[PDB]
Amino acid sequence: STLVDELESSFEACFASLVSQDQEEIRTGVDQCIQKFLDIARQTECFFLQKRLQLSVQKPEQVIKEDVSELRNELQRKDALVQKHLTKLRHWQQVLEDI
Amino acid sequence: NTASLCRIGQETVQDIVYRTMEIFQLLRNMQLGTYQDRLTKLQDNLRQLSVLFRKLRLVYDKCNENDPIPVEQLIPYVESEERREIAEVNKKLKQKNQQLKQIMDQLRNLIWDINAMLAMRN
Amino acid sequence: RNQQLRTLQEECDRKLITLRDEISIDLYELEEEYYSSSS
Amino acid sequence: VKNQIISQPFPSLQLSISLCHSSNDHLYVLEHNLHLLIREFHKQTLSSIMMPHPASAPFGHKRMRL
Repeated sequence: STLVDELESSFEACFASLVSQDQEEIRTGVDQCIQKFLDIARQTECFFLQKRLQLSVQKPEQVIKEDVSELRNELQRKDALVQKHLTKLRHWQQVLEDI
Repeated sequence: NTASLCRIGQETVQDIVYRTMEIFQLLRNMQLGTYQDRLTKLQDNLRQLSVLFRKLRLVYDKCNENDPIPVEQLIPYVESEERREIAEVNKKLKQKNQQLKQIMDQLRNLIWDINAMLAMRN
Repeated sequence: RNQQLRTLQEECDRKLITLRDEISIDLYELEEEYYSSSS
Repeated sequence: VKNQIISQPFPSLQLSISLCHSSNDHLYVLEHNLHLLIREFHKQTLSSIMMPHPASAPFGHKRMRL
């Protein structure tokens, strides 16, 4: 129940051999803990993707809003890059003028 | 909104696994002042990971609050002002990308000319 | 005369090489931004 | 022809080298490299590589001695 909590429990189970009071015991325990951990991680990602798919088919204006936001960040990032580059160009023109 | 909350929730699970991998690498390297520095890095990583778990439970509850259509009905087998906003920003960064291409071409040509002229001086 | 002209040539070439390296780093940033643009 | 050399390196391409004498599209890189090429061609004759460090050794390039 509530895949978050299974993720938390499995993550705490990854450390159970260290926090208490040779090789093959460690190996099989590590393999089983890490495999259950990654399996519940993939199930959580699958849940988020299914919910995003249902939103993208039912309420498509939200997707367009996120695209608007990402294109605006692309614009601002491009202008920041060109401004830094332009300041470096003007500094190099002032350097190369002085030979 | 919520269809970006799903993206953030995916990114949290992608970050948790990567952060556990970095934790296990820190525990791999720790050899019995840099002792204390590795202690601080370990405790800070564990703090950020607990923050990520709390954020993940928040995002799970938010997306699970806000389904009438079951999946596998959503795949296509064979047999309004926001659109104008999209077209506006698309035209805007079309022009921005073409100007960036001109800047990039002139930088490429200047680098190539510098290397050719300096290669021939020897 | 020869030694003075050699020193001027070496100053010009050091300036050009440093210019090329800085321009190359800027070109790397611009290439990443332009090619990874969504459009 | 008189002061103009025309070559066709690639079939769609035409390269033209012309000596413009003023007597009172241009690529600078090839002109600059032309000057440096003829400068190296001069300096090959006046090189210190022709000098034989062994006094008895006659003359000529160093690797041709080697």
